[PDB]
Amino acid sequence: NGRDSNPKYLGVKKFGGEVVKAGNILVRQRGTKFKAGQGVGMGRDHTLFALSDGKVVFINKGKGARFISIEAAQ
Amino acid sequence: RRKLRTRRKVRTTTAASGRLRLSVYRSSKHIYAQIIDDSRGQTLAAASSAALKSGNKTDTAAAVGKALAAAAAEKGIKQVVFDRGSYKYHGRVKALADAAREGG
Amino acid sequence: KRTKFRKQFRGRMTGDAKGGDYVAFGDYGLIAMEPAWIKSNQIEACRIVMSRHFRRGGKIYIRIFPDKPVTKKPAETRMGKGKGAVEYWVSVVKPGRVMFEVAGVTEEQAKEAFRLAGHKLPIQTKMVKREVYDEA
Amino acid sequence: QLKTKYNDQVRPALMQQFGYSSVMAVPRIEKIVVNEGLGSSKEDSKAIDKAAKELALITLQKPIITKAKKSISNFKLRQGMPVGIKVTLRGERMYVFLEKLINIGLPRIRDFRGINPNAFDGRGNYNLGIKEQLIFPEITYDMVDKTRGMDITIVTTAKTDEEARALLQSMGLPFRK
Amino acid sequence: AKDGPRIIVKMESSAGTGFYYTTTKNRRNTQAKLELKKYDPVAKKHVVFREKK
RNA sequence: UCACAAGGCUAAACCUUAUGAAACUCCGAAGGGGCACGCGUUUAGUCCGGGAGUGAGGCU
RNA sequence: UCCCAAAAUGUAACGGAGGCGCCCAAAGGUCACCUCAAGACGGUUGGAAAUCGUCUGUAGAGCGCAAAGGUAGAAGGUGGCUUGACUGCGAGACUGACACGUCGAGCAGGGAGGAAACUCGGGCUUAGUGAACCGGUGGUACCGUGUGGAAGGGCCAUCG
RNA sequence: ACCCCCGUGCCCAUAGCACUGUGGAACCACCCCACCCCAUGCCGAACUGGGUCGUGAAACACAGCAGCGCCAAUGAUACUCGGACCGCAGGGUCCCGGAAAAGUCGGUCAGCGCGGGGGU
Ligand SMILES: [Mg+2]
Ligand SMILES: [Mg+2]
Ligand SMILES: [Mg+2]
Ligand SMILES: [Mg+2]
Ligand SMILES: [Mg+2]
Repeated sequence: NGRDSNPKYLGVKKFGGEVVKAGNILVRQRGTKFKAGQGVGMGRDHTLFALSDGKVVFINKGKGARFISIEAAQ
Repeated sequence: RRKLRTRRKVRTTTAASGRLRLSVYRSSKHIYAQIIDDSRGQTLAAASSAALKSGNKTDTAAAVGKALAAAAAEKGIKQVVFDRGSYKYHGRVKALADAAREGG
Repeated sequence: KRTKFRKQFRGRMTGDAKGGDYVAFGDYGLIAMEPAWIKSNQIEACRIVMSRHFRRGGKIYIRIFPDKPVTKKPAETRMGKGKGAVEYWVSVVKPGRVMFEVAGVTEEQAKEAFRLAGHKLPIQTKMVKREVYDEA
Repeated sequence: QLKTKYNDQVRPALMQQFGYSSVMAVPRIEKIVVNEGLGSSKEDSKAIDKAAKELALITLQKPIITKAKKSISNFKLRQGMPVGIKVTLRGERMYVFLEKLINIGLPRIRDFRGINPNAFDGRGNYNLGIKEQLIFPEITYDMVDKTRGMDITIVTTAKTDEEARALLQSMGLPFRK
Repeated sequence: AKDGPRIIVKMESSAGTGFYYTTTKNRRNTQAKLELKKYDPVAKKHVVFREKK
């Protein structure tokens, strides 16, 4: 009644076809909404983040297994 | 039940390792022990006991490891890692290990 | 008429009919020409009327069920909360929605029972026969 | 421990009349399962050792205690606490206990015209209604505590109950007559 | 964080020749006798800490 | 998942037929957001530092 | 924590519902293995539910708690060893007016489990909390009013 | 080169299940025995260890098969960005693009690699 006014935040912090950097956060999530690909590490709270620097692109597989990955730039 | 293989396989990191995947198939007294790359659908070396180890049965373990090790160094290898299926450790598969590892 | 289990509250909103045929379950139906709420009564009213027309009818089919808890100002003001858990339960109707349908009775019996059912309704209505079969 | 009458006679029995595909097609015995009903209404943490004693003495094999299913229904129940005992019998030991019963414990029983012939496991397995624990050669009232009873399930590879009955019968299973 | 009449406790640490605190939530409830673990002081580490105060 | 209309079946279940949903979702737009490019016309932007006011809004 | 929240984020109400002020020396680390709820046939204490067996069985179960997400290749269910519920650090980011808050590769000292690649700076995550001040205690040896000490203070823990 | 088998990937249901016909000494599987390595909170069922005969039964492999799943058009619609209006209100229409869900027409019982073993 109503007694939670805090937003957390979530969403997706770095989208697809986006230049990223190493240590950036590509996503904030509750469970694993999508899992990590190559280039990607994952913290305690899930939260896919970047190992390397590059172009972050998305792979959406078969409805409910999804993946964020980092392809090279150079 | 068949999740043992899927577990042990998904455990081993394909890409982020950089290394290579040495499989083993222990089924009949015939075995495989083929060594696969991670990424490219291809396979690097792959020795086997598949034909004529000449009376050796599970003792051929060392041999089929030994062979592979040699056959490995041919293309060259940097510390490939061990992908088994269900089959865990000790006598049978540990000999293929102690052979192909330390034999190169 | 009344629901036995729920979440207990609601909003409100409207758009064109979805969940009713032109016809099913009998020969002649009754269709709403206007969007509105129908109370637990007005059906009870219409059920008891159509029934009080032909006894051993025997087909009275009410395809509308109210589950819409609505509330009311108990006595007064705004200092307080949302209120009135049990005031009345409506259903929501919208044109093309077929509220009632009957059969086993005459053509004229349907005409007149639907006419008596017409009043006691917050909405305009009308009656038809069957062209259409979508699924069965 | 037989296995000779197991092979031969049981197999061609159905091969010489209605025919059959192969020697491996013919039904075989997978395991014998002994489940000791305990706990709930009758539960003793002291008599656990009793039932385990008898059980371990009869089958030449150590018994294993079950648990609760993580349920509380109405009456006595909880997440876990021993509700009963289990012993699985396979191979030589299965046949030990089996000949033990059939050759001795089966004929010796109260008012015994047989055990129920009707379909037990539609898929071709078999169950038993064993009541008294004292009807065995391996358990008598010479040395005892109280009176209880055990349950036994027979698993076979039989495809139907018709292939069950005739199978288990030649092994010395009598039927209600 | 907060404290009062209650069970458990927070003790911290102490040990041979190192002088140091791990500062760890313990408990007196289910199992408490030794609060004992292995930890790293100003030494090479490699040393056992007895967390009973 | 909760609600629910008729019939069958021997009251859950189960099938035929038929619906409701802010806290249901097998599905799912129009639109919205981020990035890049300008492939196109435009003009504002950011940073440092001085001075503010404002922190009662109103209607459609 | 859901809904309201108009498919980014955010968003009010004396709006609609429900939790928290903990717990776990193992519910942590790692390694190794295990797979659920339910239904139908048959069984001794049973005869709605126990326990056993056969059969079906992407979850209809479980996850210490509220709920949402997430989970079956486990995050679930057992054991082996254990104490990374570490010390000195923090590339780079999410988030916030600030103050806080969160995620974190990689580096060293040193350990843990594994044969191994490796994982480990508490717990599937998201609540279990409280700036500053003034004090309690253990370490340190920086200041110390002429000087050498000591009192008092500082700095690292840390308790109220 | 072609048949086929064992391992292993990409694809992760238009590749899944059911019904099922073929396959046995090449490969696979049961079955085989196990004091001992190793293990079973009880049983070598599972791990695991020693090897054939035996059958291809069961499992796995291949093939027929579209009863079930799964994918699924065109047309038309629901809704809607923008533009312009009606009705006191609930609510509604017109122009203009975008445009589903479901259902029907259908579509399938996969496809693309790598290494090795054994046939013609
Ligand atoms: Mg305002
Ligand atoms: Mg939002
Ligand atoms: Mg929005
Ligand atoms: Mg003050
Ligand atoms: Mg408009």
